[PDB]
Amino acid sequence: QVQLQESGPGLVKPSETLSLTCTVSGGSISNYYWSWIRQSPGKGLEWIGYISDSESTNYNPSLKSRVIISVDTSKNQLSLKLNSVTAADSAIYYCARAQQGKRIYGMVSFGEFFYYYYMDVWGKGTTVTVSSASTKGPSVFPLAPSSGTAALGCLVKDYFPEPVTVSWNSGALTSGVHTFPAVLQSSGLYSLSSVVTVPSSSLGTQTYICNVNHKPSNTKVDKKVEP
Amino acid sequence: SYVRPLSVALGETASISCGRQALGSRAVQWYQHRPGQAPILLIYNNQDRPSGIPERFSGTPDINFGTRATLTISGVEAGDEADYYCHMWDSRSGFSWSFGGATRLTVLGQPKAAPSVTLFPPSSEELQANKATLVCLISDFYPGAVTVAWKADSSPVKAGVETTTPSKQSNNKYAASSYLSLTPMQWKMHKSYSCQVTHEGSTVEKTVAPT
Amino acid sequence: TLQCTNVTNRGELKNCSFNMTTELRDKKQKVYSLFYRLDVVQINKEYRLINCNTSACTQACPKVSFEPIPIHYCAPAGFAILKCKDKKFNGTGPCPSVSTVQCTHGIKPVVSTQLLLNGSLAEEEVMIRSENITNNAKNILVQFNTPVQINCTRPNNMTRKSIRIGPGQAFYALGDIIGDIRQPHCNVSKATWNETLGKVVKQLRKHFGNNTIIRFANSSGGDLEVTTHSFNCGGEFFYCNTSGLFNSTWNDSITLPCRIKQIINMWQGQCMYAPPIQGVIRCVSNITGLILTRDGT
Amino acid sequence: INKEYRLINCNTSACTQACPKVSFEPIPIHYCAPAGF
Ligand SMILES: *[C@@H]1O[C@H](CO)[C@@H](O[C@@H]2O[C@H](CO)[C@@H](O[C@@H]3O[C@H](CO[C@H]4O[C@H](CO[C@H]5O[C@H](CO)[C@@H](O)[C@H](O)[C@@H]5O[C@H]5O[C@H](CO)[C@@H](O)[C@H](O)[C@@H]5O)[C@@H](O)[C@H](O[C@H]5O[C@H](CO)[C@@H](O)[C@H](O)[C@@H]5O)[C@@H]4O)[C@@H](O)[C@H](O[C@H]4O[C@H](CO)[C@@H](O)[C@H](O)[C@@H]4O[C@H]4O[C@H](CO)[C@@H](O)[C@H](O)[C@@H]4O[C@H]4O[C@H](CO)[C@@H](O)[C@H](O)[C@@H]4O)[C@@H]3O)[C@H](O)[C@H]2NC(C)=O)[C@H](O)[C@H]1NC(C)=O
Ligand SMILES: *[C@@H]1O[C@H](CO)[C@@H](O[C@@H]2O[C@H](CO)[C@@H](O[C@@H]3O[C@H](CO[C@H]4O[C@H](CO)[C@@H](O)[C@H](O)[C@@H]4O)[C@@H](O)[C@H](O[C@H]4O[C@H](CO)[C@@H](O)[C@H](O)[C@@H]4O)[C@@H]3O)[C@H](O)[C@H]2NC(C)=O)[C@H](O)[C@H]1NC(C)=O
Ligand SMILES: *[C@@H]1O[C@H](CO)[C@@H](O[C@@H]2O[C@H](CO)[C@@H](O[C@@H]3O[C@H](CO)[C@@H](O)[C@H](O[C@H]4O[C@H](CO)[C@@H](O)[C@H](O)[C@@H]4O)[C@@H]3O)[C@H](O)[C@H]2NC(C)=O)[C@H](O)[C@H]1NC(C)=O
Ligand SMILES: *[C@@H]1O[C@H](CO)[C@@H](O[C@@H]2O[C@H](CO)[C@@H](O[C@@H]3O[C@H](CO[C@H]4O[C@H](CO)[C@@H](O)[C@H](O)[C@@H]4O)[C@@H](O)[C@H](O)[C@@H]3O)[C@H](O)[C@H]2NC(C)=O)[C@H](O)[C@H]1NC(C)=O
Ligand SMILES: *[C@@H]1O[C@H](CO)[C@@H](O[C@@H]2O[C@H](CO)[C@@H](O)[C@H](O)[C@H]2NC(C)=O)[C@H](O)[C@H]1NC(C)=O
Ligand SMILES: *[C@@H]1O[C@H](CO)[C@@H](O[C@@H]2O[C@H](CO)[C@@H](O)[C@H](O)[C@H]2NC(C)=O)[C@H](O)[C@H]1NC(C)=O
Ligand SMILES: *[C@@H]1O[C@H](CO)[C@@H](O[C@@H]2O[C@H](CO)[C@@H](O)[C@H](O)[C@H]2NC(C)=O)[C@H](O)[C@H]1NC(C)=O
Ligand SMILES: *[C@@H]1O[C@H](CO)[C@@H](O[C@@H]2O[C@H](CO)[C@@H](O)[C@H](O)[C@H]2NC(C)=O)[C@H](O)[C@H]1NC(C)=O
Ligand SMILES: *[C@@H]1O[C@H](CO)[C@@H](O[C@@H]2O[C@H](CO)[C@@H](O)[C@H](O)[C@H]2NC(C)=O)[C@H](O)[C@H]1NC(C)=O
Ligand SMILES: *[C@@H]1O[C@H](CO)[C@@H](O[C@@H]2O[C@H](CO)[C@@H](O)[C@H](O)[C@H]2NC(C)=O)[C@H](O)[C@H]1NC(C)=O
Ligand SMILES: *[C@@H]1O[C@H](CO)[C@@H](O)[C@H](O)[C@H]1NC(C)=O
Ligand SMILES: *[C@@H]1O[C@H](CO)[C@@H](O)[C@H](O)[C@H]1NC(C)=O
Ligand SMILES: *[C@@H]1O[C@H](CO)[C@@H](O)[C@H](O)[C@H]1NC(C)=O
Ligand SMILES: *[C@@H]1O[C@H](CO)[C@@H](O)[C@H](O)[C@H]1NC(C)=O
Repeated sequence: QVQLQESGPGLVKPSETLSLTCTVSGGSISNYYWSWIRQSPGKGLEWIGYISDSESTNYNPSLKSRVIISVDTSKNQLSLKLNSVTAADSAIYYCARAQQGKRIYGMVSFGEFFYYYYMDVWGKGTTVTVSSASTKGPSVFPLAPSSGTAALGCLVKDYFPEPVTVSWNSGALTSGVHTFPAVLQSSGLYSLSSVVTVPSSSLGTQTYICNVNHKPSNTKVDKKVEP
Repeated sequence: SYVRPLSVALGETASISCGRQALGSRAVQWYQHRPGQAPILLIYNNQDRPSGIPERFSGTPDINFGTRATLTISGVEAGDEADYYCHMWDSRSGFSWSFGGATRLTVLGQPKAAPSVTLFPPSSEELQANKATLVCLISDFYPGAVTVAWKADSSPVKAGVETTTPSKQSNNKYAASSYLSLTPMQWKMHKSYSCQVTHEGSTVEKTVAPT
Repeated sequence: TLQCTNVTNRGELKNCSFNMTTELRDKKQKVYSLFYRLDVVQINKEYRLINCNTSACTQACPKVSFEPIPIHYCAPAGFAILKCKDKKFNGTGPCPSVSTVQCTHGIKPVVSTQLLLNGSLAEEEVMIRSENITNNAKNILVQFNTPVQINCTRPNNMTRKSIRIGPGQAFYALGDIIGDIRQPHCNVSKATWNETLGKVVKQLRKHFGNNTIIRFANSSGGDLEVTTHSFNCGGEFFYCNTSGLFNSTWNDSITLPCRIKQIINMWQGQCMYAPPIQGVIRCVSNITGLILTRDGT
Repeated sequence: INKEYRLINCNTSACTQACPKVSFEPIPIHYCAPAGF
């Protein structure tokens, strides 16, 4: 079918162009409508704008004078450029396929209809944070167990901004894994802690490594865990 | 956008009324949005659902004018806790740029589960980096609300502790971290460090000593 | 002086608010009501009712009905009425089959225009009349033999609002539109109107020639009441553009876009404000006659 | 109204003051049948 995946800077400075993109899969870019939706903490879903299968522009009056929704049909890619960003522009930005519905109530000849739009398939969401603060890489620290069932994990100290992706053995160890939400310390840096429950009998003939990725810093670090 | 509270019991029928009733013939959309996640199109036409939405999600069609749009969730699960929006289009009002307000359904009567506290001592590398950290990990508790206390030997700490607000898990239980940041010398100058996690009516303790 | 805005939505009926006398002569009320644009005009937004520079208007009593009732005309004692039972009798001449009646049949006084509605059909074949048919300035009364169905409706669900403008004086205003805003119109079967227009052109050749072409066109212009099929449907006066009916040179549904007026003068003078009818209006009629006009191929 | 008063009829109908020359005195009236009755 059709899926989507967004990707953006993750961090943009105030008063700057917030570039973004969204590559769709298993579907043609030029025969559907495409909607951008953002969602800030404390605020509800906000409809940015949308582009048509005819590549026609139509933005929310809320933003209006700052958005521009492009689309390049060479790939299955369509972009979004918000500029003059402020602190209130921090949100998760979603990429969804809008489909046009024509609600007829009276006579089509007299124009007694109206057009509505519904998004049926969405992207996963790209977090974007705006602040003058610079980027920052994390620094993983091991968390060793101490003996039937035991648990171990990784401590991802001091990074900015959200988020980080934690894999275990590059993706093999996927059962019993539990990555915890981050903590914004008063220093201005998030800290995350991942942990896996593991049969303690395997803790000798089985190696464990956590894979931490933080995109705004171009960092990919690993660390072993052992008593 | 503000939020409207709602509370149905587990297994009952939810009746989510639309916060913006229509003036003419309508075309109402219903989106299920779990916070910090992708919204889910439940019902797009006044009554039509997409492929992959249970029969228990029903929306009122407008055959005769006057019937307000409502979302009906029969046999409510614990996973049905989310935000629900009413995207109201009608022939009289203009273009529905804004979604609905926000109806946050909180399902009552779920099984109470006690947390699973696990405290880790400071790592060897970070102690070698002149900074210590106690990480008290709490998970799989309901209702999602715990209070965390830290004890140095037998004295309360309070100073230098950050605590996560209970986020939700895929199993509909809750989880929360709790980082105590210690100087590497303060960590060695004490006998034991305890983590008290008082969930609902009871407290659980997990202690760690430098050995 | 009316303070008018459009209705949210193509800008037909207006939403006007005005200061108005109350039941107490020293208290005013700021009240609002809807007026179709054919009832108001501007000043230079500020509007005024259309009649205020010509004559006052009398609101129709909301208890009298505009329904045509079969009326029978009778001759007094010492007089008589003679019927003409000639089933192919054009207006003038010597009727060979005559019968005397004390009274005529049931005549429905249907006020109509261009299209004679609900009237009496003709037997045998569809006749045509007129006086001097060679004189083009003489209207040709054509009378159908079979009825063509016409369906009209005002789809907007309207509300009536009483406005106490004096001791016992209550002007029934137009509240608001419940539900969808739509367009009032009329329907005729294009098939039945085709075969009926085919019947009319048949007898038109008997007076103009078996070879000449018979063209149909819309009105030549002038007043609103003559340019459009104007009639009454459930208490409100329609004005239907008949251009889609007379557009021919010699499942279906032809639709006529109708407007609606509330300030009608009729014949002359003095005018009447028809009070708004509540609910959804639709009426079913037979168009049984016609009033044509040749130009003078 | 809520001192301010109003005449009782003003919300129902206007009133016509009786002419101060016509009398309300009942006069003996005789009803008669027409010719043939
Ligand atoms: C005088 O002359 C006049 C001129 O001739 C004449 O005017 C006519 O007036 C009437 C009424 O005044 C008008 O009737 C209305 O018609 C509307 C349009 O209906 C047509 O289109 C729909 C939708 O078509 C899309 O979907 C179908 C499948 O669903 C596809 O097959 C189509 O291809 C199309 O999809 C493409 O096109 C879309 C664009 O529209 C694209 O977006 C899309 O991507 C695709 O590319 C069809 O469903 C209709 O089919 C029906 O009719 C056929 C006959 O052809 C029958 O076989 C059968 O009965 C079909 O049902 C038709 O083709 C209607 O929307 C409208 O009815 C709705 O509105 C009223 C008021 O708003 C509601 O009360 C009513 O209940 C209807 O609401 C239903 O539908 C809406 C919208 O989907 C829902 O939101 C709502 O929940 C409700 O659903 C409920 O009922 C459904 C059944 O109706 C059911 O399926 C649901 O599950 C639920 O229970 C109304 O009927 C007519 O259009 C005028 N004519 C013209 C030319 O405009 C006048 O009447 C004359 N007489 C007078 C004045 O007296
Ligand atoms: C023709 O034009 C007339 C005006 O001349 C229109 O009449 C007005 O219509 C509007 C709606 O479009 C009315 O406004 C509504 O008033 C309601 C009454 O509440 C008042 O009173 C409470 C006290 O109980 C106050 O607290 C409150 O603030 C109001 O002053 C309100 O309930 C409505 O509130 C809605 O809007 C607000 C703001 O957007 C929302 O936050 C609310 O949730 C709610 O949705 C609204 O304000 C106005 O009162 C009408 N005036 C008169 C004199 O009747 C006709 O509608 C118009 N008709 C057509 C066909 O066009
Ligand atoms: C045009 O608009 C008007 C309103 O401006 C609208 O009139 C409304 O009609 C409905 C009926 O469909 C009325 O609702 C009823 O109200 C009475 C009390 O007033 C109740 O007792 C009724 O209870 C039951 O009755 C229904 C049957 O009619 C049952 O099916 C149902 O189960 C109810 O429980 C019912 O609520 C409404 O009061 C009026 N509104 C006004 C202001 O008069 C009219 O229907 C519209 N017409 C069109 C063609 O759209
Ligand atoms: C041409 O002749 C037609 C037939 O006489 C006219 O149609 C009539 O139109 C009037 C007004 O538009 C209708 O009166 C309305 O009646 C309905 C309710 O009626 C229904 O319920 C009664 C029960 O008592 C039932 O007997 C009826 O058959 C209906 O089922 C309401 O909306 C109003 O009260 C209003 O008075 C007539 O009903 C209608 N008659 C028919 C046979 O359809 C038409 O108006 C004429 N056209 C012209 C231009 O003169
Ligand atoms: C009602 O709507 C009509 C059409 O949308 C408006 O007509 C316009 O009137 C202005 C006068 O100020 C003209 O300059 C425009 O050219 C008109 N537009 C059209 C398309 O005709 C009308 O002004 C509206 N009335 C009100 C009170 O808002
Ligand atoms: C009353 O006012 C109306 C305004 O609508 C006058 O009618 C218009 O008159 C102008 C000339 O002044 C014409 O150009 C328009 O075509 C007329 N329109 C309509 C709809 O009639 C009317 O003449 C005025 N009557 C009197 C007696 O002053
Ligand atoms: C109706 O029919 C009568 C005859 O049946 C027509 O009367 C004739 O009219 C012409 C003028 O057009 C006269 O020259 C004849 O002398 C008339 N004949 C008789 C017997 O009177 C009459 O014209 C027809 N009406 C129309 C409108 O055509
Ligand atoms: C419109 O159509 C026909 C005109 O012939 C009328 O319906 C017929 O009326 C005659 C006379 O009473 C009856 O003998 C028929 O049985 C009727 N036919 C049907 C199908 O009902 C109808 O009354 C006319 N309406 C008018 C003139 O207002
Ligand atoms: C005008 O309206 C009448 C009534 O709505 C229509 O008559 C209906 O025709 C259908 C289809 O043949 C029948 O199933 C109904 O039983 C009829 N109703 C009645 C009351 O007889 C008529 O067809 C319409 N005509 C036009 C030109 O619109
Ligand atoms: C006119 O006003 C009078 C006020 O006296 C109304 O009469 C009263 O109405 C109230 C209800 O609103 C009753 O409780 C009183 O018992 C009535 N009193 C009398 C003396 O009638 C009257 O209903 C109003 N009439 C109209 C048409 O509004
Ligand atoms: C009614 O009169 C007052 C007098 O000050 C005026 O301000 C107001 O605009 C008038 N209302 C209307 C609808 O014209
Ligand atoms: C009919 O009118 C024409 C002129 O249009 C005239 O010549 C002719 O005499 C008229 N016929 C009758 C019978 O009056
Ligand atoms: C008559 O038709 C002509 C052209 O079809 C059009 O310009 C004119 O507005 C019409 N007039 C009426 C009264 O329908
Ligand atoms: C009648 O309709 C025709 C087209 O259907 C249009 O050109 C004409 O202007 C209309 N007449 C009036 C008076 O609006």
